[PDB]
Amino acid sequence: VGYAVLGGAAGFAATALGALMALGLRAISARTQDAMLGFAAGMMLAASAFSLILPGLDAAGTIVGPGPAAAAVVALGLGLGVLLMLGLDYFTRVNRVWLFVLTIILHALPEGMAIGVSFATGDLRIGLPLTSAIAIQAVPEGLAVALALRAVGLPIGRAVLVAVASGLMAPLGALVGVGISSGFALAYPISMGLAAGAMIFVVSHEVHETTATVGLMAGFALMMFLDTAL
Repeated sequence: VGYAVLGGAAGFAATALGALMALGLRAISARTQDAMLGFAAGMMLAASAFSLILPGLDAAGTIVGPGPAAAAVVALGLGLGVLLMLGLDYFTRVNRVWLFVLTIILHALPEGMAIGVSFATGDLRIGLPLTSAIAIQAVPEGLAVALALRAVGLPIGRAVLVAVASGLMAPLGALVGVGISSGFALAYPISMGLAAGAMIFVVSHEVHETTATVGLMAGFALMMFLDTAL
């Protein structure tokens, strides 16, 4: 649980840094924003593929067996996660700003949850790549969040403040992750699949298409590297 708390803290720190760069930038081009959001989306997609689905398939493979029951566990967890983020996306001037904040929070939930779930078995080979990747994507997402809050009408100070506070969803999401992943033996792969599907829904809601494609591939590739090296 401690390593997951440190991971969520790294998420909030990265989001805070990216948010603080907006104090100096104030505004950015559409190509830069699309490239950053595509980069983060690719990092999150490949993070769902290689850092959540597959390690959960291995864990359920050692808990249940090599048969299709493990893939059934992970897959059902994934469907439950997609259904969860779908329900959250359905059931939910200054009001528009609040809606933007809510969208940011629901975006940042499955990533903290991904950290906490990934640090359930204590394996650094599972948690470290996903956590580091979530910080690396969290910097441009903090920047884009602050700049987007400034473009809608908030001063750059208020926007950076709301962005830094939006980074607090990663630690809370991590506590939820270790909460749902440490109940029983099957809770770990089910939670891996759940976080994977939740993040796939979020990035599906987050995906000048050429530039965004350059970022998407650029950090899908980055991400495969992080999973291979760590």
